[PDB]
Amino acid sequence: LKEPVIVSKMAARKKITGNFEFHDPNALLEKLSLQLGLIWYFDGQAIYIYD
Amino acid sequence: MGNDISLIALLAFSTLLPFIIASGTCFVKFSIVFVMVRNALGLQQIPSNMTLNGVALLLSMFVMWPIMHDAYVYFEDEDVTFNDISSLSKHVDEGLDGYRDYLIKYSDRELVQFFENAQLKRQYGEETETVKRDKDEIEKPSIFALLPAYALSEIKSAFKIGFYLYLPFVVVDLVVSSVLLALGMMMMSPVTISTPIKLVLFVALDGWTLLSKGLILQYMDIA
Amino acid sequence: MGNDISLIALLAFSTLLPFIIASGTCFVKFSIVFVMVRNALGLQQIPSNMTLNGVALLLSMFVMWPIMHDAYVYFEDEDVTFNDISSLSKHVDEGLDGYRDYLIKYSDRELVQFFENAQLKRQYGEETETVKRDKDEIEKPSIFALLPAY
Amino acid sequence: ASEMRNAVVSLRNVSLNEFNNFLKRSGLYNKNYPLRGDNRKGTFYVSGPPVYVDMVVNAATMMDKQN
Amino acid sequence: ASEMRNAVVSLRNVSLNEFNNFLKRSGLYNKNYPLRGDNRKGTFYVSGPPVYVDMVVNAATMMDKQNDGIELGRQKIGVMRLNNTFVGDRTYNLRDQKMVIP
Amino acid sequence: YVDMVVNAATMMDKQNDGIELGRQKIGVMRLNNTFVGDRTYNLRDQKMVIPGIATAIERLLQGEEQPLGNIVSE
Amino acid sequence: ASEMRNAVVSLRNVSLNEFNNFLKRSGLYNKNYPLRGDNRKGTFYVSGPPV
Amino acid sequence: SGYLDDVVDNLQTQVTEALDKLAAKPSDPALLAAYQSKLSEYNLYRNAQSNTVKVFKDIDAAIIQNFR
Amino acid sequence: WSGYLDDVSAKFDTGVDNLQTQVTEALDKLAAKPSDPALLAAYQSKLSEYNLYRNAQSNTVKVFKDIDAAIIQNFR
Amino acid sequence: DNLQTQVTEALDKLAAKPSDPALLAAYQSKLSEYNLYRNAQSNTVKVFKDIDAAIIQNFR
Amino acid sequence: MFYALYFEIHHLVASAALGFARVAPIFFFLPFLNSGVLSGAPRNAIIILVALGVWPHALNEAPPFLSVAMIPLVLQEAAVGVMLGCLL
Amino acid sequence: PENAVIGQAVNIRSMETDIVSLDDRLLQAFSGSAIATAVDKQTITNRIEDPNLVTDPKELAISQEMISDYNLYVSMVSTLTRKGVGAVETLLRS
Amino acid sequence: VIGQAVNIRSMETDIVSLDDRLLQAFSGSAIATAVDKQTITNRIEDPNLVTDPKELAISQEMISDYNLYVSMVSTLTRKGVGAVETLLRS
Amino acid sequence: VIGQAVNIRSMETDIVSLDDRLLQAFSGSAIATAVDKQTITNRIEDPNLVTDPKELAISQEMISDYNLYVSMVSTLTRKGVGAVETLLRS
Amino acid sequence: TNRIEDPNLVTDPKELAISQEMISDYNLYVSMVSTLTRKGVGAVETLLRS
Ligand SMILES: CCCCCCCCCCCC[N+](C)(C)[O-]
Repeated sequence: LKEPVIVSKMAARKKITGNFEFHDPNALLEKLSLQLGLIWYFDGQAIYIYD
Repeated sequence: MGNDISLIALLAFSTLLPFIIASGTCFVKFSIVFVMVRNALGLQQIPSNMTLNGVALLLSMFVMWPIMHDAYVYFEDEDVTFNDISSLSKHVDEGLDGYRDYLIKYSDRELVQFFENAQLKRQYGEETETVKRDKDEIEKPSIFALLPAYALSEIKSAFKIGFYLYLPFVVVDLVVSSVLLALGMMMMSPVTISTPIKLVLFVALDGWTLLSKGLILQYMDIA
Repeated sequence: MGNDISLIALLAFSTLLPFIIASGTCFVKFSIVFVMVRNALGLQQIPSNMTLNGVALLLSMFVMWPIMHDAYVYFEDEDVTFNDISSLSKHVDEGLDGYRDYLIKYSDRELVQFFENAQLKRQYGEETETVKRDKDEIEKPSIFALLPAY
Repeated sequence: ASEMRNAVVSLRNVSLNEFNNFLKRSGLYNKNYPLRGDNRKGTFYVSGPPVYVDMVVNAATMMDKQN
Repeated sequence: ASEMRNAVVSLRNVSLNEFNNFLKRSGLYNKNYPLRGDNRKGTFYVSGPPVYVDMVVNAATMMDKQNDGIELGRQKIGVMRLNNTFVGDRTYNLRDQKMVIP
Repeated sequence: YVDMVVNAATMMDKQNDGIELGRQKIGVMRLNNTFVGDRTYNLRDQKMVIPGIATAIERLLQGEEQPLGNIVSE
Repeated sequence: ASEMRNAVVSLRNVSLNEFNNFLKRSGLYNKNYPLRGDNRKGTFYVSGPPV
Repeated sequence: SGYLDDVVDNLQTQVTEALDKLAAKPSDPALLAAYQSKLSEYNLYRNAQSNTVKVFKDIDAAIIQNFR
Repeated sequence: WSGYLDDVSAKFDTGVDNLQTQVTEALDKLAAKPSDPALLAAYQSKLSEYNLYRNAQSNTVKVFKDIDAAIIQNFR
Repeated sequence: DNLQTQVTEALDKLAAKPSDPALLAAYQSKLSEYNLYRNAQSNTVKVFKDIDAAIIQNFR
Repeated sequence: MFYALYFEIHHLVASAALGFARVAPIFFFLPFLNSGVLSGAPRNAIIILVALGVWPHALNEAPPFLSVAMIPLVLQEAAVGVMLGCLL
Repeated sequence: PENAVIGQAVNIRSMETDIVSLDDRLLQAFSGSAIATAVDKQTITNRIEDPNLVTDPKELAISQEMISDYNLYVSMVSTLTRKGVGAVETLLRS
Repeated sequence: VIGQAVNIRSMETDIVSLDDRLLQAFSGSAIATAVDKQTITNRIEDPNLVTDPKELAISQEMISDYNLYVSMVSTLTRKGVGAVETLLRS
Repeated sequence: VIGQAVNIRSMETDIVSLDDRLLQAFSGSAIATAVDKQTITNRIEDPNLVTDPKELAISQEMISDYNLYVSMVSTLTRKGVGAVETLLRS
Repeated sequence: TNRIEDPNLVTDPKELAISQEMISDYNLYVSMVSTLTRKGVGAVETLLRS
């Protein structure tokens, strides 16, 4: 992603497993957001992720 | 500081603190166990109660600290301000779950349920029957029911331990008498010889280390 | 005038003093041995519990009073300076090492280490203990860990 | 990363374009964490490492009073 | 290293270039921790060892209040001749009466 | 050394605050081309008064707070 | 020796040369612990035994 | 004081000085008007000091009594 | 070096720029020729203006002392 | 701090011309209102913190 | 000097207080002084009076211990009192 | 400042971790309370020695609050400490 | 505006110099020096300074502090004796 | 009058144990107290209300009622805790 | 009470100067007795309750 990422404490409780390919991160990120129930934002300096 | 009533609540709690420690905490078990060990060895004044209770209080502090710290951090959190009685009360209740869940592992289900049945408003006929789902019934019985069931079950489990501690010394006390009778010295009191044997056995067994460790292991998990 | 918190600490300490003496001082040993010997001689109430406890108390002071006096002489020292809560904590902890050393001398390393684990490990997701190299922790077992082990 | 800070600032005498220039001459300017706003107006948003955010907020708010 | 200290300072009467010269004449300047700012303005930032930072901030703040008695606003006189009219308030006499114009 | 320097400097400073350094001087300036006093003319049907330089300058400066500078046509 | 004491003193009417003469006529003056300052001015330093 | 022992001016001086100047000519309005505000500010200072000293001592007395 | 009731007096003394001297001047001129109606008419104005200046100044400082003393009384 | 600002404005306008009756009339009002405001605020602050002290003294 | 009597009363009570530490343990050991016999309001009133009857220095001059850490001192005196209680 | 608002991105708290000992958790409290009180007392004193603070209603209103907050803070620390040692004493003499 | 400064990175305490005066309850030497001065004085200077508001504000500090110091010693001795009696009975 | 609204229906709950009866009485008092304190604070700083005799006559009562109510709750709580302490000590 | 109602006594400057003393003495007498009795019972409480 070429940006620092900040994860909210409540989101950090969730767990994930498997083999992943970071080929296109923005498209992967939005899909997982929808599957896991996260919300995210980007100010231009860092990506923020919340439950 | 803060809400004037929250301040009153904090001071009331801190006033009742020693009776809670004395009635709803593992201190109840450790206090009994150490005194029973002294009686099993047959000492009337050694160690002092002031030493035994000091040790028991320290050992209990380790077990209880993590719950007090977690509840403190949970309330020292600016996250929200509350719209309504139902929102505030359910926020309060969700903070005690750590303690409620500590009491639930050790009180006994049938006695707990009997006490919960006891609180309900009386009826003229016998009360209308109910069955309730686990998220109240298993997960969330009320604390004014849990607390005495805990105290009673703890006392019981303490007596049980004391029983096992007595057995080897009883064996000693009998054997030594039978050997003195085999030597014919029928008139000598055997207490004068059995007591030091008991002490030797206890130090070679290192009973204090074992007791202090295993009692903590019943509540903590250490690796 | 002085500092209002150091006043609280002084008054509090002086209320706990007899329980500390009764549970973390050689008084524990002296008061026991005498009473045992008295029972073994087979004639209770000679000497009196008053005689025995009185002597045991007096002897304990020869051992312990120099350590307390050394600590107060450490704190009454006009040349120190501090900058932060950490720098003050360190200096106050350093003041207690004279007592800490006595407890370390007369107690078991492994029972001390067990309680040192037990204060934390209910927190811990892990089994590794090497994660701090010993030289700090071996010197700095906490006093609440040392007391019951002593 | 979890320490990032940010602030929002409003200047009553000094335009954003006036301030960026000062940062450049100072050599404090940092293209990885630029200020974000309207060069014409005087309100902006900034975020970054805490010593940087604090330095910016203090310099801008003092210089707003000097002018 | 962790003991570094940082501060922002904002003078009113003493430009940065005014203060640099004082440091140099004093023999207190240090090229590893120079002041960062606009020589023209009076606001700067400083970071470094404690003693250095404290000395800088103190000296600057004293210089500022010392120079505060300097008075800089001044009045001037302009002389202007009229070429086409009488300067003063002007009287005419009518047959029996004076009358006057501003 | 530090304590002696500090106190000596502060007290020498305070012993001078009462000293005054400003001063006033007097300039005598002859007018080469005109009468100093206010002029007045008496005529058959009129009286006319003209203020002098002193009168006009005083009337201009009266009450001024700021210093002067740049007259143009420690 | 570690009981030696120091002070700085600042006169408003009198001056150091005025005061030395007093000590002299008194027979109090001590060349081991003289007053240190500017004879013309009225401020000086003194160090010595307490009395 | 003229004295320091090694190891600005306050309202107490300014009042004594303004009283001293006034008493030379009790009927001058500039001096009277200069003295009213110094005597007022000295009255306020000297009340506020004593009231806060009193608060700090009652705090310490309450602590000692609470641990009796 | 001064408090805030001096800031409040000085707001009058710098507010009425010059009156404090203008009065003395007017008196110096009138004393020389008491029977002159233009001088008399001028002095009446200056002296009245000065009388009001002083009264308004003193009553304002009195009121601010009454506010302060009441706040300090609550420090108890 | 609006009522704190208004009174300092009024005072400057008055000090500019102490004899103007319209200015005097305005200032009288502004100063009186400010005077009541300060007292009311101080008294309620006191009441609110005397209640806390009485609570602590009740369990102490 | 106006306050001298006030200070002279405070020097008295500071001396009595430091004497109590050494006299009270004796009252604990002896069989006709212990609290099985002498109890309630008389007890302190009498102990203090005795301590003032035996303090060795003039009561009206400042106590010499104002410069010293109080706890080591109090424990020292109590230990001495326990030793005297045994010997008597 | 007044023309600026400054947040924290997300308030993670390393000091929420319990990891230190029951006694280090005590020394922190003691050291922090002692420093906070000495600083507060000094500030209150300065606000009274300085003549422009002790004579302006705006400043007096603030000093009143500082004094009351100091009082309440110290009184509560004292109370809770007494209650604490009193619990120990109640249990061990039983 | 004038002379403004602020320390941005760290909370280095500056309103006070942090010092061993944190670590004591009473400045007993400052008491012993003040108590000296108000007791060595016997027929020198003058009596009865009930009336000057500058010295009368210095007496208030001493009259309070010595009363507190004496009150504290009274409790410490009782505590000490009580601790000895507690151990000897038990 | 202008921009005004009221909540018609309160949310509701079961009350089945002394635990819930206690939390409910606590939560009921906390909120009423916070609301009252805020209301008073606003009435002290709206300048139409600080300076009008009719509005001041009301604020006086509100302050009094607040004082009395919080003093009652404090007293009865301390009496209850003291009765428990007395019985268990006995 | 009777002095306060005789209109001759209540309006003559000579007589008022007397009434003021009489009321000041009554006030001091009753405050004295009410203080010393409270000290007196406080002694009995101290000896018996203690
Ligand atoms: C008896 C307790 C009270 C007094 C304190 C005694 C401290 C111990 C001094 C022991 C000195 C022994 N010596 C002379 C061999 O070093």
